[PDB]
Amino acid sequence: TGCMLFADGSGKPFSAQGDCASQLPPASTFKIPLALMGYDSGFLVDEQLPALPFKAGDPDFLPEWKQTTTPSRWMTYSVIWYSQRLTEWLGAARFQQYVDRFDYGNRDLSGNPGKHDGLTQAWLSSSLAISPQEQARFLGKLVSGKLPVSAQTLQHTANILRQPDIDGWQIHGKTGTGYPKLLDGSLDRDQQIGWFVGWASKQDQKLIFVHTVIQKPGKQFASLRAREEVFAALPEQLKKLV
Amino acid sequence: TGCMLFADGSGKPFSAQGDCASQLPPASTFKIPLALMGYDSGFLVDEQLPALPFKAGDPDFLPEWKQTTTPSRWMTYSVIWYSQRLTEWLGAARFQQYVDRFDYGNRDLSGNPGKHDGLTQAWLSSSLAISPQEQARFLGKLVSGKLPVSAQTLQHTANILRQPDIDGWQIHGKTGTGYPKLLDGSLDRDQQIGWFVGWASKQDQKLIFVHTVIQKPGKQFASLRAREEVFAALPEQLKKLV
Repeated sequence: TGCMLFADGSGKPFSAQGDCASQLPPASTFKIPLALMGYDSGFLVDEQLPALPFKAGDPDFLPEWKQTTTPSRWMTYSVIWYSQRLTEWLGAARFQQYVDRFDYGNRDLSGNPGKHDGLTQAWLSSSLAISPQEQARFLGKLVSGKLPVSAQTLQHTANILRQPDIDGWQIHGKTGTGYPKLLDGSLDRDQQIGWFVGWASKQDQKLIFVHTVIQKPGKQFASLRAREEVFAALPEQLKKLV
Repeated sequence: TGCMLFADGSGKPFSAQGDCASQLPPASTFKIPLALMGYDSGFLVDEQLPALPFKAGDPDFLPEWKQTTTPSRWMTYSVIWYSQRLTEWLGAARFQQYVDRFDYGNRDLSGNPGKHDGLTQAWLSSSLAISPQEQARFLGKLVSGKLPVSAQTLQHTANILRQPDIDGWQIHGKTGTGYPKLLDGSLDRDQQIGWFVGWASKQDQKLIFVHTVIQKPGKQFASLRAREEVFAALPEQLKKLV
């Protein structure tokens, strides 16, 4: 149920291979719509600011989460507590308004059943789910100026999301790792979902790309195998585009 | 023993307070002339490349040194093994040519006595020493286009060395932590030296700054008290400049 999708500027797919229509947890790729919310509302200033400190009681699953994070470091080490700091500040009403206006996947931010912690846990392998097709559509709106955000919100989001170049092409992307909410795809499987979503630009020309890796955990991180495979197969799509 | 120096565009000091003329180990601030050597020669490609891996046998004093380092990560966590990778690649002859043409402090790259390891250990509290005055003079040449490097070498160096802004001004800076000689042959006085060197910029207008903190070691580094003090005392100098 893995997938490699390549879409144009508008977000229209032209090459989709595998399970490109099934909805999956967005995991840390939801940091893309969050970077826009954060810059549009004013929570996030730029790439360096705000530098929020780690507090006792914040999730410390990865050692790189244990220090002061900036929006640049947030994107890099997928610091979940920095995303919760942003959402708690926005409020559940604004969060939902943004997720609705962004038309983000299933738009379900109710979270886990019972405990109504949707505000800080919706993207964390629960209520929210996006299909690789929908992700490309979303990415296509932010790259086309279709989302209700400013140029500088798009530029700050781009900067913190920037990846190594390919010739004259500017790569912007984000990795994500999540598990399907119990059985919301094809029964209990305990399979990792790797995500490598983003776009590539070279003046006028732009190209969206979405890739998923479905695997049993072991030796390689699902999302790092996704990032690798995109960088392998990208130059041909760029060449095809020119 | 400590010092707070503010210089103009050319590198000419206009305010110097404390020991601004004594030569001190440059420590990790030598990563500024190294970023220029690396970009001029072609060892360093940009801010993302090369992403060199950590190898068994490389100094692992700080945990942040233990992974794959890029030139952006090199500057931030002061990764010394990434500087040695660059110098080993340049050769001692080119290294010396650059240190001479840059007129960097005492220009002594002989290293520790007996050991012969000047190539990878010269700036690491040994042979090499620069005075806060000389540092400002050097910084003034790179900011004025006086050094024999390209515009893009200066821009890549600026990018990896960037800091949070102040009211429209662009801050570029580097922290350093070293130790002086106690006179016993080549000893270590245990008077930890903190450094915060760099420049501020708003269109035509530029301003160099050099600061040292001399203190007995503690839980945290002397250089973080230097960076803090520069950001406190900089807006007045910028206001004075306008």
